[PDB]
Amino acid sequence: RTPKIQVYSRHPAENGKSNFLNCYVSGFHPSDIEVDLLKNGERIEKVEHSDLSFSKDWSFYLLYYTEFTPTEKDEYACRVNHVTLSQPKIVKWDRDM
Amino acid sequence: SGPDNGAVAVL
Amino acid sequence: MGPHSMRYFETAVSRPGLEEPRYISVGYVDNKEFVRFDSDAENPRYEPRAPWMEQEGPEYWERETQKAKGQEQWFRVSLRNLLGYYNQSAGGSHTLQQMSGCDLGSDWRLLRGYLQFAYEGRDYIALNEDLKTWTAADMAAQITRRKWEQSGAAEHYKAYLEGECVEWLHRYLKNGNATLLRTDSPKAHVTHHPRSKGEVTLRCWALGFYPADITLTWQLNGEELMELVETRPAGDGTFQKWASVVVPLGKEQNYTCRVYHEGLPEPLTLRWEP
Repeated sequence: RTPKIQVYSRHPAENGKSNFLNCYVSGFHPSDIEVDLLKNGERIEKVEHSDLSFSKDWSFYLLYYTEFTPTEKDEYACRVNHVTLSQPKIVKWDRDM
Repeated sequence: SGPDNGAVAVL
Repeated sequence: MGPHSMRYFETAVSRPGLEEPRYISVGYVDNKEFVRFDSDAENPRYEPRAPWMEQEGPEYWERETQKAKGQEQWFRVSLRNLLGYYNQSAGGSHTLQQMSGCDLGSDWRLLRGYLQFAYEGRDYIALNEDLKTWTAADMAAQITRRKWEQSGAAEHYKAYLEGECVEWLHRYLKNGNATLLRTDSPKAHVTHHPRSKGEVTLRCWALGFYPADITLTWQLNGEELMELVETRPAGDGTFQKWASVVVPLGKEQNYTCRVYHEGLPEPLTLRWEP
């Protein structure tokens, strides 16, 4: 029961306009998990997250988020570490998704 | 108002 | 969308050494969190998570907090019993979960009652729709099932589901009415993306809607047709979703997206606008 990930912005992205970067992690079990938002491969500090919740199928879900400003060149991603994964799972932010 | 399992058996 | 509902999602996670498990209880009204208890808090108490719950006085919060203290001990003893049923190593990491709740019918009475448990994220034992019989999911759960059939545990849960669950849900719907009736309609738009030689992806976005219930569709010349993402939180209490289709270059205007949401007087129809 590996974590499912979606990485996306709160509002349609526009370069230079302040927004929020979200990483929605769900469908995982057990509940302990490490989720990081990355900027050009480096962990962003002070990322906020929702409190622990679980779905009708028993699996847990969390939202991690931070304020950010989309740019042409900065590469944003979500990195998840979980006991069900053999390695870190990295999902790049794509403003079209 | 949540359930009270205490009035009944544990697993 | 659908029947009014109340749910309590409870979890206990065992911890190492002599440390007691972490216990978390989350309540929902119509799929929105409205109360929470967490044993890891500085002062553990049930707290109002929907602000309309502050209509409840101190006696309410004391009573619910005392109940959570009882649940925490029920989960602790139950985890210890499960360890013996599965002959597992003690002092380890283990998870026990419960879901309970009620859906209401047109007469404000119980439509469907829910009472089920999971161990290590897998079904363990559940009360059937009849609120009289149990479904044991595996062989260890047969031990619990026999014990509970003999002690009449189903009768206790049936009384809670048909009584208290329904009565308190009705009270919360009344107190939360000003918030619970406010809907946020989806704002929709279609984006166009390079796909291949001769093909384009059209993606229909629905953003900033509440409640989460939504339908996104794509039609070709008025006939039904598609990649869908799971509905996801925007982070502000509203939700997002998109639906995309692969379309031949030059035929983009033949496709329409339709968005169905309870906040809308009528469904939205839109197309790619070059």
